[PDB]
Amino acid sequence: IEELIKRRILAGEFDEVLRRRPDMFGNPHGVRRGLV
Amino acid sequence: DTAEKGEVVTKAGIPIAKQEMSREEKLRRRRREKERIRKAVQSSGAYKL
Amino acid sequence: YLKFEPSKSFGVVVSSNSNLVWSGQAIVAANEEVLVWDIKKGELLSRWRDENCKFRVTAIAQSRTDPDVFAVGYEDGSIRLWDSKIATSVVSFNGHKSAITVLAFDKTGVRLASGSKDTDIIVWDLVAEVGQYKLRGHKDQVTGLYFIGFLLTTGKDSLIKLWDLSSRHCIETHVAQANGECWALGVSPDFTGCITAGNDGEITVWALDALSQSVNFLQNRGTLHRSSKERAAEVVFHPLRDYFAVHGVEKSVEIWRIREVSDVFVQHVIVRTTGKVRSVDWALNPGVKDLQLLVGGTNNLLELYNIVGKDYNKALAVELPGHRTDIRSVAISSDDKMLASAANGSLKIWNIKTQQCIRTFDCGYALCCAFLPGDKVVIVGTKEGELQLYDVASASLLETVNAHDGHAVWALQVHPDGRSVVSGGADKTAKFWDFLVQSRILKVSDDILSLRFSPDARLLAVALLDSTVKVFFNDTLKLYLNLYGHKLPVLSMDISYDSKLIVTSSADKNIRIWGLDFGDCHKALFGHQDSILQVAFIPHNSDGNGHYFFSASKDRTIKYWDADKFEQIQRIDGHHGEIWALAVSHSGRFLVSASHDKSIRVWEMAGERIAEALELGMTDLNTIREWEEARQINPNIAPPQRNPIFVALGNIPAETYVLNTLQKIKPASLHDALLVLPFSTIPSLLTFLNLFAQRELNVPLTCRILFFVLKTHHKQIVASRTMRATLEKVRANLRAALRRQKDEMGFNIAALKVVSMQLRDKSVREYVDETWEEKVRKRAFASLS
Amino acid sequence: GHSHNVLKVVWLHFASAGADTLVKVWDANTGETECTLDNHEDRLWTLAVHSKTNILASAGSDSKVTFWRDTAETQAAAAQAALKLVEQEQTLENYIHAGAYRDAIVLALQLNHPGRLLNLFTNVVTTRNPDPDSLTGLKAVDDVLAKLSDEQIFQLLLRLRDWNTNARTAPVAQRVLWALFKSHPANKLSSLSVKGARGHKSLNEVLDAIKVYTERHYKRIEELVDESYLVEYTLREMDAL
RNA sequence: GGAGUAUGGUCGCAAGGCUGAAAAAUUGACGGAAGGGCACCACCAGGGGUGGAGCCUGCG
RNA sequence: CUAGUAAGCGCAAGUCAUCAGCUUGCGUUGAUUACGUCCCUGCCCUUUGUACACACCGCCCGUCGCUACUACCGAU
Repeated sequence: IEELIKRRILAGEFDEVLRRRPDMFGNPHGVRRGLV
Repeated sequence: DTAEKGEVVTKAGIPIAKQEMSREEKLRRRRREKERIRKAVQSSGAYKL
Repeated sequence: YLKFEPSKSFGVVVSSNSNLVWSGQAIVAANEEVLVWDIKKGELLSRWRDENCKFRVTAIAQSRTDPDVFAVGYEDGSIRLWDSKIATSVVSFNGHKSAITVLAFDKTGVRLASGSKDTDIIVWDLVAEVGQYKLRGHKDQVTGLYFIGFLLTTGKDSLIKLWDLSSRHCIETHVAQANGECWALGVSPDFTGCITAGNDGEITVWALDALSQSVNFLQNRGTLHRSSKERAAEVVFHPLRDYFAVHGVEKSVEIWRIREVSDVFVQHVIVRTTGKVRSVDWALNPGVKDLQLLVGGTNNLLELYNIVGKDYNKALAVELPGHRTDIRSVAISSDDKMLASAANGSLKIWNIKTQQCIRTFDCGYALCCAFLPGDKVVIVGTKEGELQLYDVASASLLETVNAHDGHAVWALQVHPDGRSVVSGGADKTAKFWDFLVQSRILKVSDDILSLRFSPDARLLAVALLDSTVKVFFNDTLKLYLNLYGHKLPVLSMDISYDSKLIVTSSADKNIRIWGLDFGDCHKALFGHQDSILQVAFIPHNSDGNGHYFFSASKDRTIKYWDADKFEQIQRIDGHHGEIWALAVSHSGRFLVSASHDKSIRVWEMAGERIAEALELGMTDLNTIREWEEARQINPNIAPPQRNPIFVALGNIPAETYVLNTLQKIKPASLHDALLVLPFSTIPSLLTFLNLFAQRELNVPLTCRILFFVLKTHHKQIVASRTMRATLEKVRANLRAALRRQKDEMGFNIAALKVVSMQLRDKSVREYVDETWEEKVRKRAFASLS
Repeated sequence: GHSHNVLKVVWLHFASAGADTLVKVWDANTGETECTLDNHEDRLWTLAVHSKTNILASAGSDSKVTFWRDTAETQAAAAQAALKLVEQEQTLENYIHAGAYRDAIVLALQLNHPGRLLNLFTNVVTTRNPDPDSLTGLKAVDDVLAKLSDEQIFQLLLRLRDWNTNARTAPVAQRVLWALFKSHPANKLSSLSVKGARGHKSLNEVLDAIKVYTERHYKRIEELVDESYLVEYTLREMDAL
C-alpha cells in the first residue's frame, strides 16, 4: 500500500474527476464575458 | 500593452520608470510577478593538474 | 576512535590577498592568520590566527594615530580589530554579507568604513561598538574608500561618489572610465587631488576643494595613461614626500613623482620584478633618505626595494621560510623529524619540531620527491621527463638522468626493502632502477597515472590513463589482475599494510575499496564533492587502526575513514586551496598536508490600535502647542522632546501618523472600528478631523468618518456643550476645504468642456463634396447568454 | 543586401557601392550593414577611400560626387550624453534631499520620470505653508507651469490622465490640472501640435478620458457637499439648545 | 473449398555481465505579516458517557 | 453532543456479508443550553488568473534558486 501510494504521488497521476467546465456544450471554447 | 517604453504601470495604475526604479523594488516587483506566475579526450596535464 | 586536530600550520608567506601594511616590520596577510614579519631578519614576529573564524582574511588596515591595533576583514564579512601588543582580536564586526575588501579609518580612529564584495559600505563606531549606519548607492561593489565629515568612494561601475556624514546620503557622483571600470583610488595626503586608475591603464585625475544650489566640489582636471594596459591593483601615495605608486598585477610596477596634467605627472621609475605583485606598500625607515617600497608578491614572497628620491635595487626579501610557486610533492623522513617538499622550481626540506625550513634547492619543475632509506639522499622527478638525485647532508645535486624523454614521470616509488626505485612516465614504458642503474622497463598501451608497491614486497600495481589498473607480482611482472569500473581516469590508490585491501580513488569523485584476493570491490564510496587527488592508509596497526585511511580532494577537504565499517569517521577541513600532496607519519601519529593554499598543515486589535494611535497623536499635539507657546515667549532652546517612536519614525507629523493608521485598513473594519470608539475617544478623534479638515488630506475618508460618528453619536453631540465650539471650528474648516476643492475641479471640468468644443472646431472638416458619409469608439461586452 | 550589382568594393581604414545606388558599409567579423547613404541617383559606378581617415566619395552614372566622412562616434556622443545624464540625475536626487521643489520639478520635466515628479506634486500641493496668491502653493512652481513647452505639456497630459485614473492621486492630479488651464490660453491649447499623438495617445482620446474621470469625481464631491450640510444642521440644533 | 473464431502442440526473437544490497527548471524551494470564511477534532453555555464494583465479547 | 438533537422506557424482526456474551429496526415520553463569534487552538483560503455597472481600493515582505550579461581569479 505505502509504496504504491509513494509510486503514484511520485509519478503523480490521479484517477479522480476534474471539475468540468459547467456548460461545455454550447461554450466549448470559453472566452470571458468581458471586453474584447 | 498600452504603456510607454521606458516605464511600467502598477496594479494601482501608475506608470513608473525602470530607470528611476532601484534594485530593491525591482526585485520586489519581479518577485510579485513570479508569484503571480506561480499561482497560475583530455590531457594528462588537465587530469593530474 | 581517536580524532585529528589542526595542530601545526606553516610553509607559506603572503597569499593573493591585497593591502599589506608596514610599521621596520611587515604585517602581511596569510589565509586565516594576519602575521607580522621582520624584513631585515627572516623571522616573523607573530601571527593573528583566530580560532573562532575559519574564513580567509582579505583586508588588513592600520589605524592612524594608533598602531598595534589593526582592523582586518575576512571572507564572511567580518572585521576583527586585533592588537599587536597581545596576539588577540579585541572586537569583531560582522555586518556585511560577504568578503570584506576595502577599509577606511578615521583620521582620529573612532570611525570605520568597510566596503565589501556585497557592495555595502558600513560605518562603525569604535567606542559604542555599533555599526553607525548603512550607506547604499553603488550599482556594483566598491573599490576605494577615504575619509574626507565626508566620504570619497569609488566602485566597479567606474563610479566615484562623495557622501556626507552628517547627512547619511550621497552628495555627488561621477564616472571615471567612459566605457570601462575604475580599479584603483589614490588620494593626495592634503585632500587636494584624487587619481582613479581603470582597466585600460587609464588614470583619470581630479582636483578637490576643502545645498540647494549647483554644488560642484570635484573637478575632472584630466586623464592620463600608463605603460601597462592592465587593470590597476593599487595606487598608493607617499605619506610625506611627493611620490606615488601605480601597480596592476604584472612583473612591472611604476613609481611617479609630483612636481597640463601630463606636464605635472611624469613617471619617476618603472621597476621590473621577478614575480607578479599582489600589493605594494610604503615605508619610511627611521634615519634614511630613501623610499622603501614593499612589494608583496603572489608567488609567496616579500621584497623590499629602495627608491632614491632625486632607481631600484633588491634591498631585502622574504622567501626563505616558504616555497615560491606551487607545492607538488612531499616526503616525510623515516625518523619523522624532517621532510622534503617539492614545488615548481624550488625544493625545501624542513624540520618538524621547529616547523621550519632547513635547506633549499633549485630545479625547473618537480612532480615527485622521495628520500631513500637512511634519509641521506632524495629522489625527485620532473615534467621535462627527468630524474634528479640530491642529498640532505652536503646540500647539493648528486645525479641527473633523462629516464623517459620528456614524458612527465607520474610516479616515483621506493622499493620497501630499499634497494630499487620505480619511475612511471607519461610514455608507454616505466622503469625499475636498482641502486643507480636501470634494471627493467615495462611497456603498455597508455599513460600511467599512479603505481605502488605492496607493503610486503610481493605485488606491484600500475594504474593507467584508460581508467584501468593492472596489478602484477613484484618478482616477475605478470598480471595478477586488473581493476575497472571508474568512468574517469584514476588519480590515486593505496593498499593496506597487510596488503589485504585496496582503495582506488578516481576523478569520478569516488573511491573503490577492493580486496587484493580476486580484487573484488568491497565498497564503492561516493563521498567527495570533487576529484579526490590522493588517499593513504596508516602502516602501523600497533594502535589497532591500520585499516583507517585519509582521502584528500580538490574541494579543499580530507576525510578520515575506516575501511572495516566502510564509514567516514571524520571530516578534516582547514585548507582553502586545492590540495596536491600529503603524507602520513610512519607511526601514524600525525599527518602533513600541502595544498594550493601554498601551505602545509599537520594534524594529530484595529479599533484600539487607531484609538491609542489617536491618543499618542493628542500627546504630540499638546507638546507642539506648548512648544509653540515657549518659542513665542522666547526663541531660546526648547526641544519638542517628542515621542521616541515618532522621532524614530522620522519626525513625521502626528496627524500624518494617525492619517496613516486610518488609511491602512479596509472600509468595513474602518466602519467597525469607529463604531467601537468610545465617547471618551470621540473628542480626540473630532479634533483630528479638524486637523485634517484644515490640512486637507483624504477628503472622502474624513467626510465619511465624520458622518458615521455623527450617526452613531448624534444625541450625545447635540446634548454636549464643549463639542459645540470644536464642531463650529471643524465646520468652518470643512466648508472651506470642500468649497475650495469643488471650485477647483469645476474650473477643471468647464475648461475640459470648452477645450473639447474648440478641438472639435479645429478637427471638423476641410474638404466639401457630395460625400458627408465619412463623418466612433466601440466596445464588445461578451455575454455567456 | 543588393537589388543590383555592386560593381566595386573598397576596403576600410567592407564597402559596397554599385548600380543599386544605396552604398552599404560593414565589417566582415560581424557582417551586418553599418550605414546606407542615398545622396546618389539611379546607377552608381565607382568608389574611393580617403588615404588616412575614412571619407567616402560616391559617384556613378551621374556627375554628382558626394563625400561621407565618419559606431565609435556614436559611442562617444552617448558617453558624453551619459555623463550629462548621471550628473543631472544626481543633482535631481540632491534636489530631493534639499527639497528644492521648483527646480526639482524642472529637472524631472526634462528627465521624464513621473513617479518622482508626482511625489514633488504631492509635496507642492501640500506644502503646509502654501503661498496665498499661489495656485499649487508655490509661486515659482506657478511660474514654471506658466513657462512650460508644448511637448512637455502633452506628456504631462498623459501622466495626468493616469493620475486622474487612480483616485488617491486624483486630487493632486486635479490641482495640477487646475493650475494648467489658468496659465495657458485656450487657443494655444487647441493649436497644440506634437508629433506623438497617435491612436491611444492622441489628444481627443486622452482629453475626454480626463473629462469622464473628472465627471465621476465631480459627482462624488457634490454628494460630499450635500451630506456635509448635516454639521450645519446639528450646529443649528445645539444653537436651539 | 472461402471466411472468421478459438484450443494446444512445433520453430525464431526477446535470452550475452564496465558488474558486484543500502532530475528538470525563465514556471523551482521554504517561510512570515495583513484580510476573510469556517469548526462541538475552537471559544461561551450546558448536558451525558466511559473511567469506581462486578460480568464479559473484542483489541495487546 | 444544538430540534424530534440527549437521556429513559419498552415491543418486535433476526435480512448470505458482521451480529446473539448481541445486532438491527419501530413506536412511546420528550426537555435545558447555545444557536453569537473568529479573541484561544486551529483548519481552509485570499496577495494570480475567473464577466463590464453606478461603488471601493491601490503596486505585501523575506531568503534564495534558475536563465542572460559583465568583469575577475589562477593553475595546464
